[PDB]
Amino acid sequence: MFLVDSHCHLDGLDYESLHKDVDDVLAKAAARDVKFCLAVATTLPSYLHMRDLVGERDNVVFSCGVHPLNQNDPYDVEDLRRLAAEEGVVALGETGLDYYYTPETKVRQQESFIHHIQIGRELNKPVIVHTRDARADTLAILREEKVTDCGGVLHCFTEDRETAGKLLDLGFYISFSGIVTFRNAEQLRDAARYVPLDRLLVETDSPYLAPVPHRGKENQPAMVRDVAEYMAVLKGVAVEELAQVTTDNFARLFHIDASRLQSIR
Ligand SMILES: [Zn+2]
Ligand SMILES: [Zn+2]
Repeated sequence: MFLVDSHCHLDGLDYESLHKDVDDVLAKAAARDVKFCLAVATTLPSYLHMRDLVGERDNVVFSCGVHPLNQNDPYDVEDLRRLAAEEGVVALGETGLDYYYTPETKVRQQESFIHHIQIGRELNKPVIVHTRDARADTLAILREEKVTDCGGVLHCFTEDRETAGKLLDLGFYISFSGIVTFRNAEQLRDAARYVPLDRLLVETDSPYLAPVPHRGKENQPAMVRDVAEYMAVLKGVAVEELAQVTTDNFARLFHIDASRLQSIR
């Protein structure tokens, strides 16, 4: 079985006591057949740090961008354009909109989200979209900025089936995290059933949202294995089938050679 954790904050894990270092994390992941990860940075300075921390690895790819919640300090789109063109970067983001802690940065959040899409369009790399309490503004921007030009994934999906449908209509992929195993998450379980297999992805969004049976513990990439089994159960398929379909979807969306996503040889 070959699983991909499509969204994890490798620079945010506990390397003090939980893990020895990145090697350790990835080996723990490989032990549960999680053999590839997409490492996510939240700002440009943190992206630079992430590349140095992680180094050059065969089973890790990166996003480059500025999170919706990190829009108080300005940044130069020109730096985003340059850094996103680096080898290793397969996506723009995570970008999107988050109005939960809305101190009125939505105008800056929008401007940034628009730039991330533009750069994705320019480099033919998709956008990783984070959205929260900002449904209408998110779809408005996705449709208006022609995200269909570069493609993308609604990462850590927490909306409803109707919303999933509008996103699917734009070619989008929908990734589910451990939140889908939460007691209060029926709405998500409902969306999980609806999303076609060929548009599904899974992730942990580590270190947050550890899934059952590990709630209360720091999340780690290996746990995408539980997310996957859970989704398989909900979708009515074997985890090996979900693992191969989601890994094939990952390869298509992020333009990754299938050979890098297999364990033969
Ligand atoms: Zn996010
Ligand atoms: Zn994230």
